[PDB]
Amino acid sequence: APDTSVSNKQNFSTDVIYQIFTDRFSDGNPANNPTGAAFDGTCTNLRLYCGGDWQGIINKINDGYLTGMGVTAIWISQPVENIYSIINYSGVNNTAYHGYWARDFKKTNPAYGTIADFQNLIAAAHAKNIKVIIDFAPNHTSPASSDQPSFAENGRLYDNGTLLGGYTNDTQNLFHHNGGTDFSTTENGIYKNLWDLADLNHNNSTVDVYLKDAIKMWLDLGIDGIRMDAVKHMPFGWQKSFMAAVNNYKPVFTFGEWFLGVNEVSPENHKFANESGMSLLDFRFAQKVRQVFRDNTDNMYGLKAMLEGSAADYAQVDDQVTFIDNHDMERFHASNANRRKLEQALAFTLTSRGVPAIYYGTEQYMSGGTDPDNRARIPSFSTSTTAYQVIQKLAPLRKCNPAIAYGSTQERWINNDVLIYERKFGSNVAVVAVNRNLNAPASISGLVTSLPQGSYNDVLGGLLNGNTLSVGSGGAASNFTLAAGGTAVWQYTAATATPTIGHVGPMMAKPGVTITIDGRGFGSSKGTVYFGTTAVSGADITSWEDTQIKVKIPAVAGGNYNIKVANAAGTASNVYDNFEVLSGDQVSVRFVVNNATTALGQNVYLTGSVSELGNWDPAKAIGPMYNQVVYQYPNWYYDVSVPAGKTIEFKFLKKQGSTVTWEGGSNHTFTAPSSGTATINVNWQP
Ligand SMILES: OC[C@H]1O[C@H](O[C@H]2[C@H](O)[C@@H](O)[C@@H](O)O[C@@H]2CO)[C@H](O)[C@@H](O)[C@@H]1O
Ligand SMILES: OC[C@H]1O[C@H](O[C@H]2[C@H](O)[C@@H](O)[C@@H](O)O[C@@H]2CO)[C@H](O)[C@@H](O)[C@@H]1O
Ligand SMILES: OC[C@H]1O[C@H](O[C@H]2[C@H](O)[C@@H](O)[C@@H](O)O[C@@H]2CO)[C@H](O)[C@@H](O)[C@@H]1O
Ligand SMILES: [Ca+2]
Ligand SMILES: [Ca+2]
Repeated sequence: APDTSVSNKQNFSTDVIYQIFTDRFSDGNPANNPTGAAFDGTCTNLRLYCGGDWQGIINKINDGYLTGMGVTAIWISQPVENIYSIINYSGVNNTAYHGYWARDFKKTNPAYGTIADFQNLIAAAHAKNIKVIIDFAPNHTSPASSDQPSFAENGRLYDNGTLLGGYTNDTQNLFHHNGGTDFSTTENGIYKNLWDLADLNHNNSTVDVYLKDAIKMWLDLGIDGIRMDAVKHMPFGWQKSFMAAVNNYKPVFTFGEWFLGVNEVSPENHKFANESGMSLLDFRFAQKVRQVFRDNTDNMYGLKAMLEGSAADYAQVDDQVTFIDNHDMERFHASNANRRKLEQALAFTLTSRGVPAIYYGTEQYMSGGTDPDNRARIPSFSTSTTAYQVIQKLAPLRKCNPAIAYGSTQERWINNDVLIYERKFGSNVAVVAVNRNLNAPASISGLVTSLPQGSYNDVLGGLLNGNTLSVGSGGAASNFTLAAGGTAVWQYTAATATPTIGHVGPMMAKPGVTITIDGRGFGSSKGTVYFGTTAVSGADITSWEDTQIKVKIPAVAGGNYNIKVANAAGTASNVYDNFEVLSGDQVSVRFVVNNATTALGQNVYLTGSVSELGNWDPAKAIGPMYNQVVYQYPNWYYDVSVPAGKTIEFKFLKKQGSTVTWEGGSNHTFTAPSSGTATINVNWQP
């Protein structure tokens, strides 16, 4: 199959994701609606169940609403079983309508539907070329009170109907009993509870194994992707070990939520995206898009900088999921605002690098403050709006113009209010002009592009006041006036003669796993795939087409590799980097070193004998380790993903900048568990 096929569970870059709050979309089956006090069929009370379900979704798929828009993937609420208690939060009654209050990850939330409902969901979707994504929220269970066990469901956790345990009398230590986080530090928000939610302890093997098993079911259920909740609140290492579980089994595109505020740029965030095994919701993109197009607290120069920066910061920028709003922010559209802004931001998003996500109702111009005001019921399924039409015209380009899906981004023209950018991939080009100024047109002269000589009609057909463009030789455009609030898309497509890799997934796996290589110009005859200098040909290459190749990772040493491909003629492609070859299956192991005192600005790190531990390369040591919560300085700790059942030699180090100090003595040693977790505790050797 081609890269664009619905069967591509590894690449979403050519897709357009439609984010749905199940409960708030469409009540296809009233029979499964909660009753009594948990229910409000008028959906006036935004904290109760309104009745939205899977059947409703299926109906919307079948009646052309989503397909009509050009949407090719839907992202739905966490489908596992939620607690049934109604929680009164100081007068206000609250239900688990959101799906974030898990009780059993092996069962469905019956308000949404049955396993059978879910299966039909996957079927209808698939039938219409739509991929399915779910929210998965393994950080916690539900709201608990350790000394008020009668509160809610005490954060109880079941394994397919079997009671594993509760928040009160947690002798098994399923949960954390460290208090509530003040979000003050990263360590702090990982090992404490989030508000009153029962924090799962991933270091407890039961918990560990349980979630790894739970996700496999859903995987087996046919899901196309995972959206991880609160990744900034779980252990990094655990999460990676979790990723390996998915990839080593049945890989699917996974992306996590790691909130960024305005003007926030976190290096922790980049590292996680680059090394975890998953990608993230592009908060940096969102925040900036809003500042520029919505709040007007930043200009084009600001957008441009986000674009160039993020391309540098993320090893796989094309894997970040962009959006203009979601369930955690106010709805982009403000009641009294010019709709053009929302239209422009959509256009921008749809034509920019990443995996675009559309918050349900956007195309309907829904307004609404923060939770739960941004979660109202979709008021109508009209395809007549301008936003509906914009998506309709643009979404499909991601499938037909790889410049949009995989191309680089380049600023061609810029001022405070205007932004002209080029997307390029192979023989494909896309040119987008945006004029944020809703009151002033702009004189555009000097625009130079990669488009072939000729005239180009606005892909939006002038819907947002775009115009035609005239490209002379040398790709220089002749002067034109860009309308106030103007938006235009111009493009050029053509066959790519040379093999060009546009994407790879998964990005981390053990040998023997099949990965997917997307792009163009691979030709029809099997060529060769290189992993570093290692050549792979013949049988291990399970499939080869012009746009997609499927190959098994060779049994090479755990490490980071560069991928490249050669066609049957020996022509090589561009390199795709940062691919991680796991040492084998992984386990999450907690390392603890005692009495590792440091000076200010000096941190302890971990290194060792496997690629998972950086192979003795200080520049690749794990850390800095933690020293507040679970263990107190001068005792440091850290949760790490390691090859399972392997005997590993390790050492700790103190780093300051790039200056390193090694632990004295001989290597510490240990053997990783075959499964579940473990805790190694040692003393720093001077
Ligand atoms: O001429 C090529 C030139 O085009 C763009 O420069 C624009 C500039 O952004 C506008 O603000 C205005 O000054 O017109 C210039 C064209 O004369 C590119 O931004 C620039 O890098 C490139 O050299
Ligand atoms: O919270 C982690 C913190 O640990 C390290 O600082 C030590 C410092 O070296 C000691 O002299 C002592 O005063 O306690 C500190 C930990 O609270 C790192 O130096 C620091 O950058 C890091 O954040
Ligand atoms: O370079 C690989 C080498 O790294 C580590 O050796 C350290 C040693 O432990 C330190 O005390 C200090 O002398 O720096 C050496 C770095 O060359 C591992 O201990 C060793 O096994 C490994 O081969
Ligand atoms: Ca229902
Ligand atoms: Ca946590």
